[PDB]
Amino acid sequence: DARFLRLMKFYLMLTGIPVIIGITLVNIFIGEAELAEIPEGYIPEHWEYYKHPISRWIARNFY
Amino acid sequence: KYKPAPLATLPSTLDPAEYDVSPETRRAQVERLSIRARLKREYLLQYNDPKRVSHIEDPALIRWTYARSANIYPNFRPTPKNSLLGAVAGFGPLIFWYYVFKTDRDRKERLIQEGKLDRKFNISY
Amino acid sequence: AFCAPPAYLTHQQKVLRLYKRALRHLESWCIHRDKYRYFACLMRARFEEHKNEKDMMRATQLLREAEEEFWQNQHPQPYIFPDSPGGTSFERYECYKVPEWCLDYWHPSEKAMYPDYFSKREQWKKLRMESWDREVKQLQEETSPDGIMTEALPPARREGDLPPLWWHIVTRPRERPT
Amino acid sequence: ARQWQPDIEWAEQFSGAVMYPSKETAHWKPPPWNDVDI
Amino acid sequence: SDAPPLTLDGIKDRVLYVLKLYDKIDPEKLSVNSHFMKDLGLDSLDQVEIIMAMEDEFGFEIPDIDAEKLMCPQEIVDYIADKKDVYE
Amino acid sequence: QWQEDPEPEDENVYAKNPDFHGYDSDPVVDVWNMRAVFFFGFSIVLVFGTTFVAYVPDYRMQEWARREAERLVKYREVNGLPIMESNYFDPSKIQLP
Amino acid sequence: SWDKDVYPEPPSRTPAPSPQTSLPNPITYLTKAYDLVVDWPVTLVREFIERQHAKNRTYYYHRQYRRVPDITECKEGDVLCIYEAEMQWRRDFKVDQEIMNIIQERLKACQQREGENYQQNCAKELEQFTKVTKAYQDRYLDLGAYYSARKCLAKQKQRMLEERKAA
Amino acid sequence: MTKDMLPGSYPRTPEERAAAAKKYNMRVEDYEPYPDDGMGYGDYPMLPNRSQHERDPWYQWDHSELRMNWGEPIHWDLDMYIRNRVDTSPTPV
Amino acid sequence: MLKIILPSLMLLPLTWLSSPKKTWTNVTSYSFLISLTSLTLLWQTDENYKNFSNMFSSDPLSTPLIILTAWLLPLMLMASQNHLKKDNNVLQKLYISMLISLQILLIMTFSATELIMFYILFEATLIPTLIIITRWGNQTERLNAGIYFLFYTLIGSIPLLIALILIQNHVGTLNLMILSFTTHTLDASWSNNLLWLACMMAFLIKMPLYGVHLWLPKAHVEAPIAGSMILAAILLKLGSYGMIRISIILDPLTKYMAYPFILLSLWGMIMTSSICLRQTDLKSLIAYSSVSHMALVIASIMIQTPWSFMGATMLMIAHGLTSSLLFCLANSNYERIHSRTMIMARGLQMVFPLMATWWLMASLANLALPPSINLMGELFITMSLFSWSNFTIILMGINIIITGMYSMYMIITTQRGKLTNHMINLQPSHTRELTLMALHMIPLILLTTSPKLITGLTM
Amino acid sequence: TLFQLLREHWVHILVPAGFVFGCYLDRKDDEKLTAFRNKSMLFQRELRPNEEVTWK
Amino acid sequence: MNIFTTSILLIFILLLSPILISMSNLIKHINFPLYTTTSIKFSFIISLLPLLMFFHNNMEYMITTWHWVTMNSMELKMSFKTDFFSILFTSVALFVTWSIMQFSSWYMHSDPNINRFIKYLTLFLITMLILTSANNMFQLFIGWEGVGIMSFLLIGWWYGRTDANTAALQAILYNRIGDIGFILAMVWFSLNMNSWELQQIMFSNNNDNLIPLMGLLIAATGKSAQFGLHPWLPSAMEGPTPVSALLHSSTMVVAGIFLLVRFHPLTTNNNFILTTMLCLGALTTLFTAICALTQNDIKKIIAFSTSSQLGLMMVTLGMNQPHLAFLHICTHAFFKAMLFMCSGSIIHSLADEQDIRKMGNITKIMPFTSSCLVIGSLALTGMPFLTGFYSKDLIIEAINTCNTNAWALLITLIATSMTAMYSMRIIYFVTMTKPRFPPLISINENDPDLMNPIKRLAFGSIFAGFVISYNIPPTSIPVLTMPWFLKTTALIISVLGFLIALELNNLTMKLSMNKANPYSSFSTLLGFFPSIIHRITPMKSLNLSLKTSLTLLDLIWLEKTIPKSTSTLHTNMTTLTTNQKGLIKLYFMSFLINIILIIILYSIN
Repeated sequence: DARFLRLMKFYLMLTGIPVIIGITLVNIFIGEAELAEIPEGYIPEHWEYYKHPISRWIARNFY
Repeated sequence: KYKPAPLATLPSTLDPAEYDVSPETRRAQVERLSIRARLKREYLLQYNDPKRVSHIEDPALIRWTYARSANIYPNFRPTPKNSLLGAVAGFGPLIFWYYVFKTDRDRKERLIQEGKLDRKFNISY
Repeated sequence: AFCAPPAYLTHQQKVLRLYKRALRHLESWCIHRDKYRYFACLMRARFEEHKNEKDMMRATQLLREAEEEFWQNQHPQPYIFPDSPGGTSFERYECYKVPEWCLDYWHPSEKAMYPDYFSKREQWKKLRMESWDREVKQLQEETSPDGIMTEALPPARREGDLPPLWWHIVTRPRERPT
Repeated sequence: ARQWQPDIEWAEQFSGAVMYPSKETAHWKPPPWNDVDI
Repeated sequence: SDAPPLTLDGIKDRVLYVLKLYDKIDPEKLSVNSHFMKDLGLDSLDQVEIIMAMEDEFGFEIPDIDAEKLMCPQEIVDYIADKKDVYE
Repeated sequence: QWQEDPEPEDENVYAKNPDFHGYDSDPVVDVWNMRAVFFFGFSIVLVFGTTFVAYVPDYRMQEWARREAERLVKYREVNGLPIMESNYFDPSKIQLP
Repeated sequence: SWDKDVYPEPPSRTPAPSPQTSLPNPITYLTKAYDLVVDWPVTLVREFIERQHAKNRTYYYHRQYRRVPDITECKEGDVLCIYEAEMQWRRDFKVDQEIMNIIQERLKACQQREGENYQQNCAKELEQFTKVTKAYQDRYLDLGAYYSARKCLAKQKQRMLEERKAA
Repeated sequence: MTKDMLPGSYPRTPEERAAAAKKYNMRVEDYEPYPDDGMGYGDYPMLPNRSQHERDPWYQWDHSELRMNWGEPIHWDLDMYIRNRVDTSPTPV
Repeated sequence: MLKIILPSLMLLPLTWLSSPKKTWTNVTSYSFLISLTSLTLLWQTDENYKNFSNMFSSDPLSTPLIILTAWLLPLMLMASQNHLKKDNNVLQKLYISMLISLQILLIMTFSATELIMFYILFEATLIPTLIIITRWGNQTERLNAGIYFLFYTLIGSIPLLIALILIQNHVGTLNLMILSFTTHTLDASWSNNLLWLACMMAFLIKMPLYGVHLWLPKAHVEAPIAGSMILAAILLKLGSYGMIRISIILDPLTKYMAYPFILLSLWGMIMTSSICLRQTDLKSLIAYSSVSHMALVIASIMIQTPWSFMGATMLMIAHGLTSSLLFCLANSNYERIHSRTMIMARGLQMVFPLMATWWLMASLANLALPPSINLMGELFITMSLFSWSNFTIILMGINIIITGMYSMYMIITTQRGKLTNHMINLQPSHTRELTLMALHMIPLILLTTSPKLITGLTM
Repeated sequence: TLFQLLREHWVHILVPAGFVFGCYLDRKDDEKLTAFRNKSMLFQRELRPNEEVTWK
Repeated sequence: MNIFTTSILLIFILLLSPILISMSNLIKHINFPLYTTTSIKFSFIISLLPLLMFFHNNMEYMITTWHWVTMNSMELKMSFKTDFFSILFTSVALFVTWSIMQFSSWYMHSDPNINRFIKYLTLFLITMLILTSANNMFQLFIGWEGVGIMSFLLIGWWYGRTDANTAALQAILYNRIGDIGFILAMVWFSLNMNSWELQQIMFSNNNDNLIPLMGLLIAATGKSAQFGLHPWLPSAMEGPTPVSALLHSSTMVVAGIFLLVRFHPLTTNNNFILTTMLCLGALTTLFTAICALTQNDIKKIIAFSTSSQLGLMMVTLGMNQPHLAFLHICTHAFFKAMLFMCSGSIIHSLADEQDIRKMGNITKIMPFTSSCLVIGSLALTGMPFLTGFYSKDLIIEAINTCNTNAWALLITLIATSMTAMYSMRIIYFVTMTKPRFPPLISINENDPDLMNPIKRLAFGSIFAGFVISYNIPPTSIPVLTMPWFLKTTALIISVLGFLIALELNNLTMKLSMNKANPYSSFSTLLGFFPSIIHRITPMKSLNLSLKTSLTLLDLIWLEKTIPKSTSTLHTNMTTLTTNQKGLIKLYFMSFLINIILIIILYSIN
């Protein structure tokens, strides 16, 4: 049981420590965008309708 | 005295059949102890055999599982009492809750279409 | 528990069972010990009729009358013990009671965590495997060929051998572990 | 332990001339495998 | 628990201590290897009354199928020791 | 009696090898099967998929619908319209029979 | 963030303390100590976070949708106009549900800021809430699981035929 | 197990009643089955309807929570009459 | 969609062209990557439903079902490993091939633009589940169970074919959004009533309610663990996706044809919860538990409330993960003791501490925990049926009483107790089995955390 | 570079190769359904001069 | 505003901390009972801050931290309404759990699974404080069934005891019927008011809420052990003593009161459910005060004591002083957990001897435990200006002054006289008389780990009823103008019950004959409700399950009708079809008959 609990916490923590570190670091350093009106003569791109920058990156780079 | 019940049974020490016993009943108790001794010695030999590594295959538990699972339909005989009581227990409350559901929904649909029942704050229906 | 019940309870066994149930349902009723000792010697003033009864039909009739009196005047909640069935702690310490076959499935790290005890358990298993082939041969020759077989197992008739059917008695876990 | 496999009593119920017998199909002989009748 | 474990000599001294407090027992006659029926001459009630003495002495329940068979202080000490599971 | 092999006994795989993880009885294949299903199943699928699920934006249009509801309630309370009309489609646009 | 046109909160009208007793109240002393220990590093961390957000500051826009002809103007059989009107009605249905959520949040906030004596200053919020629940029960009540612009149009035509028969 | 030691049919003859008694490891004279009402019971032996609280507590059992023995015939309502479920123990009144 | 369908089709040379030592690790790792690439369907930033091609569409109700198919494939291929540790290589690869092919066509059935493609890949499940059940089943009655499963589902599915071809030759294209949007109301006609019964009877057999519930416990106690998990956790609810998608044709007739199926559903769920109080086989107890939890969503899609559809879809994925975890625990107990009777194996918490915790979490999600999706779905179905009729809540209250009683009856029977000590062969719990129930339960905990994904078709 | 390691690890190509082929055939199917492009009234926009196609 | 929010989520974070530690590998390294009692001590030190600022300024807060998930119009915002009920019960519950962890660190010393035990108790306090601080009723269900699940996990702690598993099934069953009533009221409220929280559900006082108030009555019987569903609470005395002392004495059982104390503004405008809850709590108070008149297990006697006090809280809740009912909760918890902890101190000093007929002379054997037992039992009885008087005297004044039933008056005054009688039973058969314990006297109360939490609950029971009834502002109408024969009548019947039980219990010291009358059979044998209900409901339920639902419907007749009838029909059709004799004469005669049939079909067509 303790081998399974050590291996589950280890091989969950192996991804879950730098992912949570990356989420916290991108929320401190980059952070969310504020909302603003659409400027005249400029359409938005399809990543510009979302407010979190991880979501903006994966919208501009995968979908 | 203490009246018996199917749910609160007579104990064997207060039972009248324990006090007027016969030598054939005592021979039956000796044979019951003999068959319990034979089954206990077989179980204890299979318990304390160190060559055994698997479990105890219980034949009476296999018999009880087989009788509760896959003997009931091979041992069906269609009788009128079983047919009438199974038809009542499989059909009766469907017509009963049909009458309950159709009466309540006819009442609700009639009161909605007449306007007596009001949904005041009923947004998620 | 350690001995075995018979095929039938005798008249003396049922009379002493009524004496035991009477002298615990008394002190279930008479709570103070002065009332318990006065009513217990009143129960001795009640046993004195049953001493020299010679018919045994009238003794079984008096047994039925005393048993009906016991079931009429019995306590609704009897006196129970912490170690008795129906009690406060009847099989309470079953968290300890994990038997000796489960120590075979330990990891070698936990087996090296206890060095000498597993070597002595290897000695006990060697005693098992060198005693069983003469233990199972003893029961098939001390088994009577007649139709009556009792519940009590025979002892070690051969000198230097263990009694038959010994492991399940000798490796029960302790009733008060910690 | 093992999975159940058919036995003699499971293989012999497919071994008749017909599967489901009746009062008139009980006398049906199993046919020869070389299709030749003695 | 907070109760101490029970030695064999302590269990023997406790069983002899209750057994010398019975009224029809001579304490000079009473040894640990004396039979209740033929060596101290007691009756059928007194053996199960010794059993009730062990009941309210040691705080546990002796079944009557063992309690009919128990007839002498040495195996009542050994039965109480084998029920409470002490190593000596 | 028909010719059948007897029942094979369930041998103790923990008595065979101590690091038995539930996989095939070769222990190197068993250990690397455990590492492969833990790194490829528990590590890069549950945590990365929970990250992708938590950073899907505006799922079932809820965040945009809340912002457009705030803008619409602000516009209706500024221009004096009632906050929701009873009929959605316009009765001037409709054609009654 | 917080905008008072859609979330009108009345401002706080807490009284002055003026303690008559000579014993000082422990709540104000412990909250000055709580501010000086806890709130100043928290607002310095938030000042660092807002400084980094103003350094790497970007903008995102609210999505605007052009209005298509609705299902009263589109033609049955013409599947594309029906789908455009159906998704326009589904966007308006989602924003109608969150408008009902806005009035529900307003009702809960007004009842909590009014407390036990909630009726005298929650009468206007309950009137606004009963108007929007009457509008929603006229709009999307009993439409089914597969609610559509066609089914909402059928409900609205049923109510307008009922009002035409009553008038 | 085989089809012979597995249950089946109803005992119509006393020799197959004795065969079913030696199947179920019970006595021949004590073998009272369920009545043939077509309910699917068949050759299962009807024990008296006493729960497992009413058996001897201090005697050591083969199945300790069931208070049963190995090879003793398990009651058809044993899951009904287990120690977690309904007791048919004798009440004081 | 084809990035989920076609590498799952390319899992077949991964099975058949690798070493027999490495089939399990390559197929499980790449099927977990199939689930990782099948998380891509959650990109709904609008209520426009995702239609990748004219072949396949993504629906908000069909996407937790599609992640449950692609997530249920490695959970089956974990659980088949010590089940097939003694069989040879070509039968092992045939089992992996039938499991992968069942996953491929279940993905393709859940992505259906057209309802006759849905029928083709709806009746394409009937071959590989029968291959799993009637070859690798461990008891005698697997032939009868396969005949029962195959013929219950085919005698349901033949008038589904009749009504689908009749609806197609009546109105045109059987595309789901085309027949959502261009359709008309159905007149109250008796031929339309027989059309209702013909197009509903396949799903009314596939979700077990009374009259036609009896193929499920035979094909669960005679199944293996992968066949039992597929038949308890997504392939039973393939017909529930069909019962959702059929009813948009024919919504005006359901408000008077609904009543015998809700009646049979509610009294079937009371009587199957009552069945599970006295059951010998643990796999049969979880099977009739699945019958009761399917009779709930039979009542929930026989009503057409949107609230009912959210409680329906929440009950779909909660019942699939909970019944898959419970059947995996039953397979673990069957692996230890080589029997499935609950009575003969008690007190297992004394030797398995953390398997008692997974037993507790599975049966205490079967008993519907409040932050879990089980009481979330059942409470929304209770809301919708009380909107349907005010007198129906006593029936489902009696059902929730007896579902608490059978769940804690199974806990108190097979986990707590005296520890039956006649078993040496209670070997300790595998790292496979513990991470298998961890990868069952941790999606239910994360689904409890984020329930926005599971809201279904209708909000 | 060993032949046994290459023979037992060429099988890891196929499901990434299936992923690349699935994405390629999905983007090939993207070219087929372009008869409605910059013509729906929600997204009927004047085309910006840096592009000739509004979505790809 | 800012500190008032983060104190209550700091209480929740500090309660989440021993669960967060116990997942990791620190649990084999730190002193987890001492860590958990330090965490709950600092949680109570944090929890005295919103107590003090609510005593100052009287502000009731609605805290929606996490917007969880939005469905149609219903949002399910995770929310923490903290008020007169939630702030006071979180402080009293955290103080009493600090006492329970410091008691359990000594009492569970022999059990090596004390980390799992204390993790289950900490998870129970997470579910009880999320019952306490629930605004949204999905959180109220999260509390309402998390306490029953942790009740199961703490009552089945000795896994091998089948009677403890029977009590586990009884607790799960009666909490499940309470869940059915809560599901009923919850589903009606979400239908016909479109919310679940207190800030919109309080507007339904102008409607007809009789069916949800009946559902709250069923939930209150489910969680408060009333006369539909009482026997889970005296059967709950077979688990551990901190389990039955925090769970089944103080915090779990008052949740059925706490539901309608939370639902004060819906209870008031309905008058039938007030009389229903008044009558049913009065019948509960009589039955669980007449059960402990001759009861015998010590935890069972104090279980009937807390069931009678729970029925008296339902009496005042149906009398519509629910603030006074909550005052009875927050004053009752201290002395009732003290009486449970004193009973457990006697249990661990006399080696689990639970019957009162083999324990005695405790005021000369254990003087600390006897002094804390007489302050706890005296606060139960209602001597003046204790913690029990500052509720129970005002309870008896409200009972005398409101429009209760005359039989409810007589039955509640008789049951509080019986409360004085069962308190006299504990004092007479535990603390008094010449001793009755087994003769090996091992006495261990010199541990300060045992000495300090009983001192903390005794200082709470000497200084808490005055401080709560003086710090709390006037939240109902107390009327003090009553006649003086009706004003001191609680003290009159308390001293009258003491003297009547003294003159009754002093007769058993005298040498006389004991009579087994049916009144003592009714009192000793628990009023026959578990015997009659717990045998006739499982026998009819499982007998209908076997002989109707399993065998008769599913096994034999649905199988006889749907599969095997068509199998028998097709088997009969194949045996009547493929039974030809193989002659070509018979084949050609059938050919001739069908050729004549084709000719006849053409001639009619």
